[PDB]
Amino acid sequence: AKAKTRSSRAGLQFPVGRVHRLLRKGNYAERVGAGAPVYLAAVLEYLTAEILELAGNAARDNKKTRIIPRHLQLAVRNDEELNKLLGRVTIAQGGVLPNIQSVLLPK
Amino acid sequence: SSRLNRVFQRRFQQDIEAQRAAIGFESDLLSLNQLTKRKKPVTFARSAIHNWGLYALEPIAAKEMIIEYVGESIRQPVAEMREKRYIKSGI
Amino acid sequence: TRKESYAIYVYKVLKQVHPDTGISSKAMSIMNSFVNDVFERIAGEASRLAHYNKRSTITSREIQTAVRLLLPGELAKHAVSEGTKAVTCYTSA
Amino acid sequence: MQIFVKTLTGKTITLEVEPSDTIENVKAKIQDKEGIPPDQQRLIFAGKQLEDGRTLSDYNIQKESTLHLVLRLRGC
Amino acid sequence: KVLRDNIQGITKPAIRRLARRGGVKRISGLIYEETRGVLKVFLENVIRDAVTYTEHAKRKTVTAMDVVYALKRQGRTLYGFG
Amino acid sequence: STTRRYLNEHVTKHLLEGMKLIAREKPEDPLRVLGQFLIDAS
Amino acid sequence: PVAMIGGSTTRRYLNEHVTKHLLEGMKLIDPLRVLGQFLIDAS
Amino acid sequence: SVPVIPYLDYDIVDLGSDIKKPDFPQLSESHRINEQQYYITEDTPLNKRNFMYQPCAANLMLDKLKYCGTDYFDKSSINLMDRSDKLAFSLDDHSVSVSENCGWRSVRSDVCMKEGKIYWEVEVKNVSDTSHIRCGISRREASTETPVGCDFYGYSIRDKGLQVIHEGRLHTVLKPHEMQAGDRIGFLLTLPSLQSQSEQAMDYSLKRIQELNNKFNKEFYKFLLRSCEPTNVVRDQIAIRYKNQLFYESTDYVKTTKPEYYDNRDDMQKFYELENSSFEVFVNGVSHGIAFEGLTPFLPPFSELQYNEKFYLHHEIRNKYVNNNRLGYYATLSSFQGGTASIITEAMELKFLPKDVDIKTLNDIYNEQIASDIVWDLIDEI
Amino acid sequence: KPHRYRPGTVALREIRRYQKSTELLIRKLPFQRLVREIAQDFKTDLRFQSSAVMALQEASEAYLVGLFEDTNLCGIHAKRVTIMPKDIQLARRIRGER
Ligand SMILES: C[S@@+](CC[C@H](N)C(=O)[O-])C[C@H]1O[C@@H](n2cnc3c(N)ncnc32)[C@H](O)[C@@H]1O
Repeated sequence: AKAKTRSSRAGLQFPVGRVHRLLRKGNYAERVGAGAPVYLAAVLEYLTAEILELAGNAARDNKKTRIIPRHLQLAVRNDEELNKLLGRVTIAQGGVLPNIQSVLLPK
Repeated sequence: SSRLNRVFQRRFQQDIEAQRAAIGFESDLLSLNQLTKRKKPVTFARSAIHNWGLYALEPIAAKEMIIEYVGESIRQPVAEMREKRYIKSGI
Repeated sequence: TRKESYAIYVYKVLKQVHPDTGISSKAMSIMNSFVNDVFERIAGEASRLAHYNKRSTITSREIQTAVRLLLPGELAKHAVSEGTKAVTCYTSA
Repeated sequence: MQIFVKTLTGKTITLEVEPSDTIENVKAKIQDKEGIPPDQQRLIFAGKQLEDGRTLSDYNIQKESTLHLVLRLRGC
Repeated sequence: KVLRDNIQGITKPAIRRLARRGGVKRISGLIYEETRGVLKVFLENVIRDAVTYTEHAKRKTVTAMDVVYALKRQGRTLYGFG
Repeated sequence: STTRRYLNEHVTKHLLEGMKLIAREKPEDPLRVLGQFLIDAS
Repeated sequence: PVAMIGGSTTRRYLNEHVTKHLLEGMKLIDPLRVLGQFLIDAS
Repeated sequence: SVPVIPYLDYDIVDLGSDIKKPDFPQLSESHRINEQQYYITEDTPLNKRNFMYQPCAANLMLDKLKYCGTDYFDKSSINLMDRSDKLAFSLDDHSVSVSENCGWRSVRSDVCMKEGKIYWEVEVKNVSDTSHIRCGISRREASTETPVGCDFYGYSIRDKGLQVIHEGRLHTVLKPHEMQAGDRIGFLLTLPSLQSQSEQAMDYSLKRIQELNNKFNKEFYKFLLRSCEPTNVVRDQIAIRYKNQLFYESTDYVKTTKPEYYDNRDDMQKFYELENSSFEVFVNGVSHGIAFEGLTPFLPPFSELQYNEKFYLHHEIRNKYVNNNRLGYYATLSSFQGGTASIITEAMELKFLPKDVDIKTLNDIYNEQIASDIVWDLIDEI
Repeated sequence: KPHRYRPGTVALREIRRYQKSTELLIRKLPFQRLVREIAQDFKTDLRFQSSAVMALQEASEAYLVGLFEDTNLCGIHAKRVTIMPKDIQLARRIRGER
């Protein structure tokens, strides 16, 4: 794609300059492989792409252009396997998933 | 199920965007729509309720977009000619 | 002072899936702090894993066993595929 | 004379060519209109892939036909 | 000044609104003091770990990272404040 | 519509004819010619 | 003046010129002869 | 059931101010054709949802009514209310001109053709093989989005050969001739008298109440059609504040089927046609014959104004088949893909003017529209 | 007799209203004055960052809501529609908190 700015060479958006710094001044292990931050930036970009895609989808389905945290909870919790990765976490300012247990409805 | 689709169309902007750099011009590389990276499997066949219907080939859940309606963009006057002409030929 | 964050790099991916939308700053601080969690969760697990086997290098092979552990189900298979596809492009070019 | 070089996903172009033009001459005109290099272009007419050295008359290309263009984006 | 019994400011509608949002339909009147006896237990732990992060930094102000780190520690990670 | 019924039956025909008279071209005392046209119909 | 208050066409000088005195003649109103004079009284 | 809307600060004019009380038509830069910038109106209302609009002016002397109806321009010209949203005209030549990517529209000038003889010319600027126009005549019923001629609410002629247009059909009944960048078409429209109009309209009112009426209630539609007067006005025109200005909404006429009536004489469903009508065109002065002679009679019983058929029947009450002084044929113009046509108003800007004493210029009846507008509303002011 | 709503059809409205909005559900001043009380027992003279009272509030109100979802399941399991304190103390006991 390019030859400068090592993320350009892998053709990504997430930086491999910042990640490769943060894998050595974070004390995860002694010597960080030079392939390693690339693969790590590839996984991070993929998740940030997947969670921004389902967020944006639920923003047009509520007629709004930009994305507010209420959309991010709906993107995560309505998903089957992004909710499971984010199971214990709590998104600030981010509502609840609407559900009502069945016996609470009238009949 | 809908995983692969959303990653399939993710590969199309992983390809098309590398060499669109000067031009530029629409030529079918203009994202090659939006609202298509979610479309569904859905087919058409002989309907129980009319000649031709549309069928969900996947167990789609509660509030989930199937398909955008596509066609021509025509104004209200030219609609009324077309609304009568097709019926004049009996569509 | 300069206090780095992933503000732009999240924006540059928003313009790649949904090129017409924007993002509120309160829901940018979430994404800024979502990636900083998955980073410290993957590089964490990929450093217990280079130490049980008595290595002292975080290769790119630990980062894919670490992703095949943390990320569940179909996020594992995809993030491996988009993992290896982006390290191959690095070495070749 | 005028052609369409209507590309695989759904949109059309409008070129001005001669029937005596080479396919690479037409592939030059797409590149002037899209920047897409001619080596990554395949031009398809009646299902037949047309060759760079051949002309439009050779393949019975007529006025206002629809040609098919299938780019191969490099890599990665 | 030193205060006591601010927990009755966590008021009876503001317990039932939380209850409504969590999808419950009829609330026994004995709940409204039980919940104030759960919310005091939760807030005790989170602030006790949070002051300890502050105290360690030789600082006198419980910043937002401390509350986020105290919540991350007990397995209740909070996205939103850094 | 009782006040309407009377005026629109009798008055409107020659009142509008005198009113579109001054719309063609004005004299500097048009109100007199408005008076003058109403006498000629009677 | 009140020529412009009834909008703006120059042929609607009538709003200044004729209208107020005729309506004051008409709003008292019956044959056309009394209205024949009620448009004379303004001059 | 609603109060009269009160005035505002700009509404009370004063002697000195030279501003124009209907707030000016804000223009928008459309395109460059005929070496001229033309303009679409951007912030003044258009006629939609079967309405016709008119800028009202707060008239301070009036008591029951607080307002008067007003037109914008000084002489006769296009009213900008019944036109399309891409229909551009410039303050230089008053030629209507759609852009090259805009289609068959229509634009009506505000002058009504009710009775007598009216003549005017229409200048034609840019009529290419790619850009077209359709000039002619239409009522208030003909939708300004479609071009005139698909219906019995308007008639026109083509540009090349002047094929005369009705029901969508193209008729070569006149002398065929083509427009160019310099022609000008004149219109000898001979009309019946309003007395002759009133009797043929009253005849259908009698011929429709019972004559084919032997639906679940046929007395009330007969009662509405008793209550069907030839020249009497029923107008519900109310002031409204739209876009920070002040305007009227007037009730408009709907589309309906063909007026047919069984004359027992000739044993055929006869069409209603006006008396002694003539549609003659000038082509740079030369006459071309009579395109149409059977214009529709419209005045009460052929035009249905907008009516609340579930509100009024249940019950004080208005009527469908009324007059509102806007009733009749108008100076009608169309444009296609950049096709330009300009309307000429006064005798001084006419070149081929025939010598009849019954002919009055287009500006003349406009003044009679100025004459009619206030004094009909003064009668409704009591 | 006026328009009285049946007992229950303001609950199932206040459910669907509150689940559909995101705002904070405990008034900010009776919560800021609660945190500063409980923080007194560990240090005296603590200033709180304005954000770090919000940051406390956003996690406590998402605990109780996550508790009342877990509570109400026990009620329904006991063939009730009323949550009682023998239901809170089961959800806490099963999750390993008390
Ligand atoms: C919006 S289109 C749908 C296209 C239609 N499914 C087809 O096969 O062409 C309108 C058509 O739906 C059909 N339709 C409308 N209502 C229907 C109904 N209640 N049952 C069966 N067909 C119906 C009519 O035949 C009409 O032509």
